[PDB]
Amino acid sequence: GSRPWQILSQALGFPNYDQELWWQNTAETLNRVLEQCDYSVHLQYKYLAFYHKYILPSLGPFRRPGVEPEYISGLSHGGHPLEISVKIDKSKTICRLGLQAIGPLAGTARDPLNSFGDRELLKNLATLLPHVDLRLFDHFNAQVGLDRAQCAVATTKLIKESHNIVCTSLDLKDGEVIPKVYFSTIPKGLVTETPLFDLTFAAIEQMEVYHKDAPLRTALSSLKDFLRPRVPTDASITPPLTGLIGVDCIDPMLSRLKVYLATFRMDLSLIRDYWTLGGLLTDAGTMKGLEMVETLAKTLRLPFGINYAMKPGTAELAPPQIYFPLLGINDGFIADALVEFFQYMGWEDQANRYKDELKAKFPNVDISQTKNVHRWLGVAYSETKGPSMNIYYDVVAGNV
Amino acid sequence: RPWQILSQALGFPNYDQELWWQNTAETLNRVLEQCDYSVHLQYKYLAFYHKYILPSLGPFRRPGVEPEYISGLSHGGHPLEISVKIDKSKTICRLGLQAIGPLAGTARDPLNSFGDRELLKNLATLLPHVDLRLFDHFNAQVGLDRAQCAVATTKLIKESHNIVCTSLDLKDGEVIPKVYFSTIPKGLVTETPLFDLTFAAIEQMEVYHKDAPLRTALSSLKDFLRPRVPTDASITPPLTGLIGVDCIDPMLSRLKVYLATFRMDLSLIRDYWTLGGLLTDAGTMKGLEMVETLAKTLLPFGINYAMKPGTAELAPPQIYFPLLGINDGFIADALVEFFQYMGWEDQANRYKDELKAKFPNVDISQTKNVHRWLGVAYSETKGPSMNIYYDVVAGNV
Amino acid sequence: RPWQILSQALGFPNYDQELWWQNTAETLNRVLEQCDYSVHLQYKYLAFYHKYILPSLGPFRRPGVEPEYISGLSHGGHPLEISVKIDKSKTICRLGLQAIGPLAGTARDPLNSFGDRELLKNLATLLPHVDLRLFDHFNAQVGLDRAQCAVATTKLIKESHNIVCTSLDLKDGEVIPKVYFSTIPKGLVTETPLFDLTFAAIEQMEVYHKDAPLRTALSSLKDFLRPRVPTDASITPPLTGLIGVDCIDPMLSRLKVYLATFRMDLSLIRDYWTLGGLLTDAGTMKGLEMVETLAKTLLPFGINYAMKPGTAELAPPQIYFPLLGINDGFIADALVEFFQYMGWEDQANRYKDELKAKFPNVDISQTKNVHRWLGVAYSETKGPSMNIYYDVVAGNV
Amino acid sequence: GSRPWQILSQALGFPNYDQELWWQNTAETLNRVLEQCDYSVHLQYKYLAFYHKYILPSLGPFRRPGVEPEYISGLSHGGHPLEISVKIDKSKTICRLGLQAIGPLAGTARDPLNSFGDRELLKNLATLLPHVDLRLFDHFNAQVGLDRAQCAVATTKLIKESHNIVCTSLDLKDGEVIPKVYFSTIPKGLVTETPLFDLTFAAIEQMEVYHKDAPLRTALSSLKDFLRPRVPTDASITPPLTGLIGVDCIDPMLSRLKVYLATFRMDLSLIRDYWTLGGLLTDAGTMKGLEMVETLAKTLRLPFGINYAMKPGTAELAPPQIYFPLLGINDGFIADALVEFFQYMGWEDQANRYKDELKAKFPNVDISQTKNVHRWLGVAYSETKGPSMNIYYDVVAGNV
Ligand SMILES: O=c1c(-c2ccc(O)cc2)coc2cc(O)cc(O)c12
Ligand SMILES: O=c1c(-c2ccc(O)cc2)coc2cc(O)cc(O)c12
Ligand SMILES: CC(C)=CCSP(=O)(O)OP(=O)(O)O
Ligand SMILES: CC(C)=CCSP(=O)(O)OP(=O)(O)O
Ligand SMILES: CC(C)=CCSP(=O)(O)OP(=O)(O)O
Ligand SMILES: CC(C)=CCSP(=O)(O)OP(=O)(O)O
Repeated sequence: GSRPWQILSQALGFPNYDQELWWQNTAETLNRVLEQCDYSVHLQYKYLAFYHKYILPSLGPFRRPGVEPEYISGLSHGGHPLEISVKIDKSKTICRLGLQAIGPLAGTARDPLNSFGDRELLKNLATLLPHVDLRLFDHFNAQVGLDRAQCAVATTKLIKESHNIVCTSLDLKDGEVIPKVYFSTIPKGLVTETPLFDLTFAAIEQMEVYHKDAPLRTALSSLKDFLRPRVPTDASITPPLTGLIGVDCIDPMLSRLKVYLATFRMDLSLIRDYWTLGGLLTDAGTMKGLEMVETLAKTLRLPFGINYAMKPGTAELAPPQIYFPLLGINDGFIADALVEFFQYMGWEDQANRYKDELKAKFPNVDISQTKNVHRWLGVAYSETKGPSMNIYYDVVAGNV
Repeated sequence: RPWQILSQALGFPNYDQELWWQNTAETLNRVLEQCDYSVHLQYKYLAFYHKYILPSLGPFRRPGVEPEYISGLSHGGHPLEISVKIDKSKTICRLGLQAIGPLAGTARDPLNSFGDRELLKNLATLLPHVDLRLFDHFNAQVGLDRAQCAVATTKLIKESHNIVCTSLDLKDGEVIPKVYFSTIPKGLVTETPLFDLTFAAIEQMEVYHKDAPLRTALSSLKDFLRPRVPTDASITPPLTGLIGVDCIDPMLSRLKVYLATFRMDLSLIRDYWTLGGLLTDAGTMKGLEMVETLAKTLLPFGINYAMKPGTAELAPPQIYFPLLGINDGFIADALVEFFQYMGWEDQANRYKDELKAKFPNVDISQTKNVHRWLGVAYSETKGPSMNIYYDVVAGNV
Repeated sequence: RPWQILSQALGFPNYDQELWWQNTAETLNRVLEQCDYSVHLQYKYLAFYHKYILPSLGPFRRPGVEPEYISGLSHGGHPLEISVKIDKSKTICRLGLQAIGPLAGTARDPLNSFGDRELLKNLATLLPHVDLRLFDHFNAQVGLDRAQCAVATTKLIKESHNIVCTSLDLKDGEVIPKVYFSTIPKGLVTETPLFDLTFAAIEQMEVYHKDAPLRTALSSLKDFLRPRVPTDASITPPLTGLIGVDCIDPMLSRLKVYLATFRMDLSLIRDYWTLGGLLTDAGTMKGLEMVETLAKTLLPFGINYAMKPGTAELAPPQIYFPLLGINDGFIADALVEFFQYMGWEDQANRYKDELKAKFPNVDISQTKNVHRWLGVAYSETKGPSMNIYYDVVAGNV
Repeated sequence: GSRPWQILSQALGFPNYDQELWWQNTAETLNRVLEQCDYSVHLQYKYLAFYHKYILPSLGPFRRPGVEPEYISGLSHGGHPLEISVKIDKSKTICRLGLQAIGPLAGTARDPLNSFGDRELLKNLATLLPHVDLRLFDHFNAQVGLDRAQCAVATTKLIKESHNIVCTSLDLKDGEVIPKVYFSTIPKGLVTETPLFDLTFAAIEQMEVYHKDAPLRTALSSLKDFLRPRVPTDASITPPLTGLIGVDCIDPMLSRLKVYLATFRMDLSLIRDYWTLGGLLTDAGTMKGLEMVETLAKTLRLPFGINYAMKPGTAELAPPQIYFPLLGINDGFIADALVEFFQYMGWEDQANRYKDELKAKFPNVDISQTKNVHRWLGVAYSETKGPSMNIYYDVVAGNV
């Protein structure tokens, strides 16, 4: 074999069998994705070599028949802590990895919520890459992380696939790796009996960048005003709820702060509410995006996601990105739906390639028979940037 | 003896680790013996030191092997001190170190930003009561990105290329970690006043927002400190140079603000000790007499103001006197005197022979590096205590 | 207690290591206590077990986690046994294991060819008197390449996918390693007779070429064995199934040739014990009485013929009786009787209560897996001894 | 930078600073060598990725001003345990790595002769590559390796750069890695007070393959007859001497057994003696090779090497390969000499490229000013194969 994923297997081997299995169920797909997004051969090697060295050991054991890990991830259908996404727009497609870095004691008494692995991987990325910044990670780990006794209590109140506090994504963009993290607010909520809204914004308002950026303060103030009468005021875990805080692991003054809502109910009137922030936003751009999202929902179990991204130095809220949950829906149907949507958008080249490229991404499964390979679809509209489509795959479900 | 047994049972992953052991483990075991730790605790702490501390210490600086990272914790550049905390009843052993990352002091890690947290992570899975939330809070507020670390290394001596240090109290039968964060790099690189960036980091703590007594304590301390430390960006000691916390539940953790200064005379002892005349009670004045006597009987001076959630009132600080450059035999004789003055006759009688036995490779009458620091304190609750910091490597080479 | 102290001081790198400790360390500490090892040696051996053995043991097989490699050393597939060597004066503790490589039992390492030597390498830098030359000699003569290992796995049960095993004697205050190499895989894959490949490997040893007495001993043994083991390639027990050496200076090392057989009756005990009537002295006959009595009082049977450089004459072998399937309480009562017969009254009186205390989680009256083997020997020099092999995991779950 | 050596630095980083330094002083050169030998981009990645993972940690500390390792190698001028060679013939050029795998206690009381590192690396290569075989390694480690007390004595009788028992080469051929090892006989000789000839052949005659291969026995018998009256009969370490035994780490029945002589004296009458084995070989091929070697020596401190390679199933001895030592001779001169020799051989393409490619291999040093970059030149003639030129470089001396 002389494709990059094969050459790297040959050159590098595996320290253990779980890493081997992770490679044999993910790396071909990942190489295919990078080829399909028009990454040069040299970036295909860069990213696959990076994946081998940094990501495979972070993925822990490979859950399979007869071997049941101590730690079960909610990132995927089979309990594997891995997802692969593509972000599609007019001009280009970029690849992103999503995971949870599993510590060697994760899911046991010494580490019940897998509290250490993601920071360890980030520290290793910090000596690898000059632009990686840990300050926001550490701030939120301080504010929503829990001690061992509190993690043990959280595990009594959570199903096994939700024994987590954090997760990591890595954008493979511009020849670089750009890490981002998401912290769950649910375990602190449950353990402290504090409303999720309160502990989320209490955490955000202690950021150093919040204390010296009036615009971010103003934008956050606008978001709280929208969310306060929509999310619970009490301590309950009920929808819509503020379930994740996201940061970029870069200079705090440039990092996007994200507040992620989780909810089960969605219709056209809820879309509009979320997208326009209950009529706060009315410009042409906003309204053009709304139409797009509506059209997507017509064309097409996990909660929906609504993610409000805010950047220091911007006072006004933008529309959120909306996450459609696709678990349990047929992957052939979804592919047909995505083609239709791409036609609607005028992205005729994406439309013509989507199906073929999908089958080629997952050559060991019949896509037309699966319902768990497409797991999420995010849709976004931007200023100074256009419309975007994020497609999240359960790469392992696409391989076994 | 336990240090020898563990060496036989465990060996060493590499030669630097072996040299570290050979230059410190015998001394540690002696200290632990002298302090009346049981044999099972001597094993406990020495096994712990082997597995967790040895790899954290980096290379062992020695003739012909100049490491990339040089520590200001000792005279030879070694990132280790062993200290004792003495009161009348008992003596407690403590380790002070800098956990050295494998790229420390090179362009990928100019200020050794990662090794202490790595060590602390291993402790959090070892020990049930270790809590990293205050670490992570202050690492967020005074940590720097790579480019900023690189700038700071151009404006600071080799021995000050650090942001954090770790201490481990070998108390009761537990390991109790604490950490200090240095404010200087961030202040240098941001050209922010140390006073402002210190108190900003603290005012953003979760516990500060939760606890009215802590807030009251800190406003008295800012009042006291504001006029005495610089208002602009410079490094003009006296200055707020470190922030210390305990790696415990944030609500129990002491918060420590350390001033560094190069001037101490009777006027300034009085001023630091009493918070400018704020504290006038007999307990305070008894501690002041102590400190005055100590200074009569005998690196910047240190003043450490410590506060706890729950308590609105400030207490006298701990004062640190550097001992570098002063004969170690004179120091011992002076401490015997001072111990006699306190009425700690048993500590007076054993101090000098037990010291010689800690450092059998050296002549304490001819050395000037072995006692590096002395800290002195008085609390209403616990009473008087004295902290003696040894350059264990200098006491073994 | 030392096993608890070391757990507190060291923790665990991973959960499998923790489960190994939790299922074996308490028992080990008990054995070491019962054998009158000092506390400092209990620490020595337990610290060693933590650092060197735990990572060598691989995953801990348990419900829902089926490892890729399954060991024939115990009933649950765990690659560990603890054994005692009892004589009248004293009792010695020994560990038996298979060091599991991280790809063991998969296509990149089908017969676990590498983990034991890796462990042995770590011991050679730990311990001054460890010598790997006989290891390397027999690993050269009976080891296999990847493709051959893969063929052997198609012709052998899961529990026999191994070429080597390691034992560690906790003797005096030292760790003394020995290893056994299995001849079956090479014989299966090469379709060579076990007898020929066994004696070929041995005749190529450096020490064999150097030492005329060893050569004399071995020709008597080949004479004895040639007619009793197969001449063609088959696996027809009785067969020369293992070669054992000590990891010491080749000139001191015992060379052991182990027969495995499924038939033992009074005729065959006599034949194996006396080397077909070759050994007729009173010492031999006294040992035979012992073995006959043992077998009256109470997996293949084992016969281990041991030879030393320097000695021309063969000695009676050690005979191994498997105990799998027999009540552990009956076994204890039978051993008490047999100990009384030997006049080891002190061992008779304490054997059963000390056993229950080794394995407090089990009822020995209801178990059949805990005693796995019994070995018995008699030497002119050292006298009678008995080796009892426990499935420590089975005694703890 | 988008060359493979740069991309891999970017993707992989370094676990420690010595590995970083090894990379910054070797990897560019190694990439250049692979490019120059017409290795595809995919093999350039395969080998550089292999080098990063397996070789960099094996190389120990990077000896440099202010940092003096405990273990000093004789493989190179600066004490670095690394060499890079090219084997040149009519049709092709292949790259080879030579090293000593340094253990973490090498050169101290627990490991005075660096006795463990090379086997550890080989075991890791054995799970990486299906064709790697450890049986011959283990045989010779058994026969010429020493216990710790014996290694400590050896170190009292050897200069610091000769505190070794073994070294490893890795041929980067046909898209694979083919390991070979060389065991020194000197430490066992010194410690046991045994003649080097005796302990060399005693070791060889105990090989399992020797016991079942009459041809190898016959060929060895012919070599002993040649060497017996030429090398010492006593225990002295004097020339010519049998100083290394070499094996290939492959199926024993296919591995070439090598006996390496070290000597300081060489002239045309000694060349002929070694090459023809004192007149044992007289065929046309032999005599044509002799002429080549003579011509090379005319065109042009370490000992010369003479390496007799024997394969199971061949009864007759072939001519040895002859190693010319080049340390201390000007590297510009050597380059001019090699061009002349290549012209003589009719290898006009090699002749025209040699100088330019050399400067391009070592872009941070002026080659015309150095005398330690070319360290050895081996010359060989074969049956079923032709003439060969092996050029060994002190890559670190070419970089600092
Ligand atoms: O996967 C989960 C689960 C979940 C629910 C049922 C399952 O069987 C497994 C996971 C719950 O909350 C989430 C919330 C999210 O934002 C994303 C998720 O993937 C999950
Ligand atoms: O490098 C050495 C040295 C040696 C001699 C003097 C030095 O300063 C360094 C190495 C001696 O024997 C060899 C013998 C060899 O076959 C190859 C070598 O590279 C060496
Ligand atoms: C954790 C989940 C399910 C979604 C967040 S992705 P995301 O952070 O990458 O959002 P972007 O597409 O980067 O804007
Ligand atoms: C010189 C340094 C790093 C710190 C002084 S704080 P300390 O912890 O050593 O003193 P206490 O333990 O709090 O008594
Ligand atoms: C069942 C196995 C692997 C070996 C029997 S040999 P042994 O070493 O355990 O017996 P001795 O120690 O030599 O008395
Ligand atoms: C160790 C030394 C100096 C030379 C031997 S190389 P070598 O084994 O690679 O010989 P080949 O060119 O492979 O035939």
